[PDB]
Amino acid sequence: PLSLLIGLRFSRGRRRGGMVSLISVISTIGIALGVAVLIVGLSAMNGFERELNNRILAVVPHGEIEAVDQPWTNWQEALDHVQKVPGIAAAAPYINFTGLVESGANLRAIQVKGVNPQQEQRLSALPSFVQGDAWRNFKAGEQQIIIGKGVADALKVKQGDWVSIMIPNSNPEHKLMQPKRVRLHVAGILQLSGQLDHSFAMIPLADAQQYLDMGSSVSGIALKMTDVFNANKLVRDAGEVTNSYVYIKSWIGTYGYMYRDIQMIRAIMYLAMVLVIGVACFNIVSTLVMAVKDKSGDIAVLRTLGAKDGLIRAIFVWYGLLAGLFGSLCGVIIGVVVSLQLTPIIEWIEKLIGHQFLSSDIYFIDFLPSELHWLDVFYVLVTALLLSLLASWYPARRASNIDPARVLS
Amino acid sequence: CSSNAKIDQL
Amino acid sequence: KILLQCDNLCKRYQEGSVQTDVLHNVSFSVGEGEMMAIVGSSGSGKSTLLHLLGGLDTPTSGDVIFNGQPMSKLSSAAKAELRNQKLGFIYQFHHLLPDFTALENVAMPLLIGKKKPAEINSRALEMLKAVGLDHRANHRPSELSGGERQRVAIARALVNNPRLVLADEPTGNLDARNADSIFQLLGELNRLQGTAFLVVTHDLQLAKRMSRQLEMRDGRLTAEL
Amino acid sequence: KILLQCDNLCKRYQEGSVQTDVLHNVSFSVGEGEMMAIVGSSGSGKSTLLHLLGGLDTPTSGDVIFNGQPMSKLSSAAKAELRNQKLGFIYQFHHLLPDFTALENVAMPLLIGKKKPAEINSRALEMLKAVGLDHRANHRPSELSGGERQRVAIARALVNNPRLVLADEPTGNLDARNADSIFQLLGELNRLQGTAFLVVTHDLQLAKRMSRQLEMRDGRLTAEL
Amino acid sequence: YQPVALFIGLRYMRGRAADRFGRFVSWLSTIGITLGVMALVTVLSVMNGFERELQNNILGLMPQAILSSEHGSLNPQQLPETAVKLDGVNRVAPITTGDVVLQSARSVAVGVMLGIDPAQKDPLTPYLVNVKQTDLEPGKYNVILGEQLASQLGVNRGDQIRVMVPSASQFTPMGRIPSQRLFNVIGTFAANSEVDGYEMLVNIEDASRLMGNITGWRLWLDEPLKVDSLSQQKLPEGSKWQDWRDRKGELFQAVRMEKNMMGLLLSLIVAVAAFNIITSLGLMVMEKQGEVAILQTQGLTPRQIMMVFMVQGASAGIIGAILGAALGALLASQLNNLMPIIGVLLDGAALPVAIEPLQVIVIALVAMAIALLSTLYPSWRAAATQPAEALR
Ligand SMILES: *C[C@@H](COC(=O)CCCCCCCCCCCCCCC)OC(=O)CCCCCCCCCCCCCCC
Ligand SMILES: *C(=O)CCCCCCCCCCCCCCC
Repeated sequence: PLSLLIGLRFSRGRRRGGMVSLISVISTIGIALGVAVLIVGLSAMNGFERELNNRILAVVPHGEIEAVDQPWTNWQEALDHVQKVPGIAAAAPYINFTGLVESGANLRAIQVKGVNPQQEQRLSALPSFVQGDAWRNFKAGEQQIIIGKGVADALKVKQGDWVSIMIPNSNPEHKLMQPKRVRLHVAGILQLSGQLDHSFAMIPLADAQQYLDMGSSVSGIALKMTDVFNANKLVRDAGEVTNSYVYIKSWIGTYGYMYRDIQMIRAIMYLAMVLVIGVACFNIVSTLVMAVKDKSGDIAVLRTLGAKDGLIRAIFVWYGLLAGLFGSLCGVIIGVVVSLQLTPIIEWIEKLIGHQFLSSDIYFIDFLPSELHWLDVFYVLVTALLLSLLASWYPARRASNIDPARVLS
Repeated sequence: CSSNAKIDQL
Repeated sequence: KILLQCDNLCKRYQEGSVQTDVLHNVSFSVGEGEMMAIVGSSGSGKSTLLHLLGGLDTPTSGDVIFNGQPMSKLSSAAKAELRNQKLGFIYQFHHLLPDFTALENVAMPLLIGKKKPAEINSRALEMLKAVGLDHRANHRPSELSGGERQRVAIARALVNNPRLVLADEPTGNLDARNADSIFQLLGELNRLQGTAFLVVTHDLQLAKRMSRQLEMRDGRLTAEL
Repeated sequence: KILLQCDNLCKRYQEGSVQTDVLHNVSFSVGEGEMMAIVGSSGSGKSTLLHLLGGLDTPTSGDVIFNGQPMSKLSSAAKAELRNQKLGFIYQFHHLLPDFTALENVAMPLLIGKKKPAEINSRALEMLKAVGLDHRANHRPSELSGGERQRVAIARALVNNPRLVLADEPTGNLDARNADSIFQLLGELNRLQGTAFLVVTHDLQLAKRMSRQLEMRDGRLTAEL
Repeated sequence: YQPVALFIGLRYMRGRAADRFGRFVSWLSTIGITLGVMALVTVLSVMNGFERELQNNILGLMPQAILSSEHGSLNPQQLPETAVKLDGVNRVAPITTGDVVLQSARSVAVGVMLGIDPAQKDPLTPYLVNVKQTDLEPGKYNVILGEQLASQLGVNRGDQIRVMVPSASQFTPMGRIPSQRLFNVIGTFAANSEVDGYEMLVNIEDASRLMGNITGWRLWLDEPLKVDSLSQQKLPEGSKWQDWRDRKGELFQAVRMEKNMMGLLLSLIVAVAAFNIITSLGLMVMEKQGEVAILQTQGLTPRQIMMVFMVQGASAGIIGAILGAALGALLASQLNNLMPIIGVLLDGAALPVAIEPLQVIVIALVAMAIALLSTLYPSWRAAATQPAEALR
């Protein structure tokens, strides 16, 4: 069901000349160089957002309600008020301990916290990233400790080794008497994405009360919320039921800057590829104006046969789209074989240069993911065709004003 | 990335 | 009873930054079914005379009155569909599209005017049977001989019942034995629907076959010279 | 004593499964100041012969010795100096540069030879003065007539005292009254400076103004075959 | 009329069409390189402004390189300040380093010891919040803690802490005991950076480490972007080059890897624009095949006719890189000067810019190189072909 505006101009592109066979090769390569890299460019941006909800957002609590330098003697009634908040899923207490480890003539910054091992699987995905066989051995009364992956590289210890950490004394008077060192044995290590490997440790809540020589008193209250895009309003109203004012915080001020840097690339890479396809559509203009002056005899034939102005103008519109559609669809075939198989590609370059990039020290992760979305394929297809239609519209207006009586008809 | 500020809110 | 009324159509052409009058005070009457002939020298302006009566050039002095409608009052789009089923153009420089075949080349006026799809392969293949090129319809004109591809453009415009065919040297690039095959076919269309056509050549041999005998030399004639 | 000694120029360009000869056993002799003419059918090799005397192609069988210097021993850079002031080429297909004017088109061989600027503004305009195109020096050839722009390429190569003016159909697309007036101008260079030229055409009536009226019929010339 | 026989036949091949649209088609190769440079220098200018402010708050507050010995400490009487004349050094100051650990009545912390001389000028002195530099007396053991360091430790002014050195420990035959003394605090300074959480100002004369001498000398550099380039120069004997690459060797190295990824993605604009020269000149030869055989008949070597089409592919690269660098430097400097023209960003951090003059010259020579190597293939096809066997 071919229409009249497109016509039968598929056979017009099968021209024969000199070096014109090489011009058609570069015209579909340079216009696909900005399309095939934009599909794999936005694939890694979706992979960074997918790994954030499983390795970053699922391992830290959202809302943190601490105490302003005071031991909470009535923290049992505060857990019932935060649980009935319309928008808070669960709640669990935690005690912050600012201690270090001194084993093997080294110095590492570790942040150990006291969480209940029976209630840690209801607010965060913390024990789902342990390299050990199980984690149910975290009972009360045997001095357990579990460290990260970035601590064992400096201490050179494995599962079953006794280590000595620095535990501060909770003296009521401001004085120093002696440092406290308690021998603890590790029962396996855990791995995380790229940040909380050398500064993460956990102790049970029943084993943390004997270090402060207290009874039943915690310091902070952790929680988990359903919606994560609004983490500033759910923390303010949840702290107005315990006392007058406490120190409130969230994951926006310490981990929420990654969403600003991910969305900034989408506002830059998509803006940069406008100028890439914009200078790639100049190849269509250089082959459309060149296709007018040599084939100007066939334009004067159709004017003598009784063609209107809209018919002789729409010929070169669909003629310039044939060189663009073959190059735009050539980037979709490359865009699905590189994005779906990116993990054998990035690892292949790192083992031939000598040094690998994207280290797991201050970055997000160590590997490079790619989550191909079919909605972004339709967005890049219409964007490459909208610039090709704007580039072929202006030579189509020039070809509609050719005098048929000037050329020898 | 490389654009960090480290600004907290009490 | 008049088809085309031409009076004082002086055409000026820029020849060396000066609008020189190559034609001046031309008077030519076209009748319904009349057989006329135009003869002249190569340079008198007989080749560009078909462009003034067709609508390709601008009538800067005068107006061509075709069937009682002046083409000067019509717009650019109003002269498009008029030159599809009422007028025809036959040239001698072999102005055929090499991308299409011989069957789709003669069906090109049937596709512009938005005709029916059943009428496409019903009035185009029968014109090749009259000339004698129906067995070479699915062929390319670039690989043909000299006199075989010239007969395709003769019956190209004779597909949608024309009224005035503006021929320009029809016996240009074919043999003399095949030159009379398209001339015996043209005598049948006046007995079929009653159409007229004028023939513009240079020699005096094939011009005497028409009824009205008149010349055209620089637009100056009274009776005969 | 002699200008060019041609001896057994057998050439085979591309055609056929095996390459066939369009010129064979050609023993031509060009003298200083003598007038010759070459006639023949268009396609026999009369147009492809002129590429071998100037040095544009490799003959691969025989040697072309012009003024005692064989072109086979010279390189491509050495033939550029030979084809600047010793030979000239005049064609018929209107191969002129449309970007330049008529004055700067005839001064194009005067610029590649690294001449002084005093010879640029003196030797160029005197050639259009002789042919009668001095008032159209600062004009574009794209807006000229048919016979006006054809006379530019006739006096284009005659600017640096040529010796063998190779002409390929000088009477191509211009007026017949203007066709012999440049031949009278060509017929005056022998008594002022002294040069030789050959006119290659397809008719005997326009080649009767030369001394040694020869021919070329499929590369087999003895006297008048 | 030009005296050069090669550039005379090309001044009319770029403006042969006196139309409103016919002149824009032949100048399409200029805009492709102009828009490719101005989208490269402007974007890399704000990336250099991020690296400029990162060094002024981290590397501008810590010692970059220390000239310490390989046998432990360094005697100041053997290596004075007159025999340390190296390249890039403008000021030599005595300093000591070392990994230390805090010990307070509430919690512990991490940090490195930074012993300075109070009789010399220090850049941390405007950042001292009501703390005089003369209070750091030898024998008093006064420690000036940081803003973020004392905020999480709970140590205010007029308190007493304990600093232990696990690295420089006395290897006693009876066991392993670290050296530690009693230390009191005098104040808290703030600088609005990240180095305040692990750096304190103590006296230079201390007995917590080994041996009264120092460990090395603090040196300042004019450009700290090339520490690895000057790491292989002539050093005096009895010394070991220790730079900041042992601790901060992955932070400032991470910024240089991001410039090789953004700068290579933006280099695809001139890569496609270099492919436009092959198509603009590849189609120009085939439509001007009759003008090539005229120059061969009038007299021209094929070596010089290759250079004719080289100018058409190099004229767009010369004027395209100068105009692209002029508009690229004007957009970066006038970005947030008069009015925001790129959009109101929700940051509010007063985004700076840094235009390096050496970076503009190396970028413009790249666009003049890839535009010249892509011209050799359309220029060779117009010279390797036969003048008479092609069309006439
Ligand atoms: C931390 C990130 C982002 O860092 C930044 O801050 C980027 C700088 C912000 C730029 C703002 C510019 C504002 C003004 C714009 C003016 C434009 C003018 C245009 C002309 C009018 O670090 C990064 O840079 C992330 C880099 C990620 C790169 C990912 C793509 C790499 C793809 C592989 C390379 C191509 C391979 C091709 C193979 C054929
Ligand atoms: C700051 O927000 C930390 C970001 C950590 C990840 C930085 C990744 C930079 C390189 C991104 C490459 C994307 C394209 C990959 C396919 C070519």
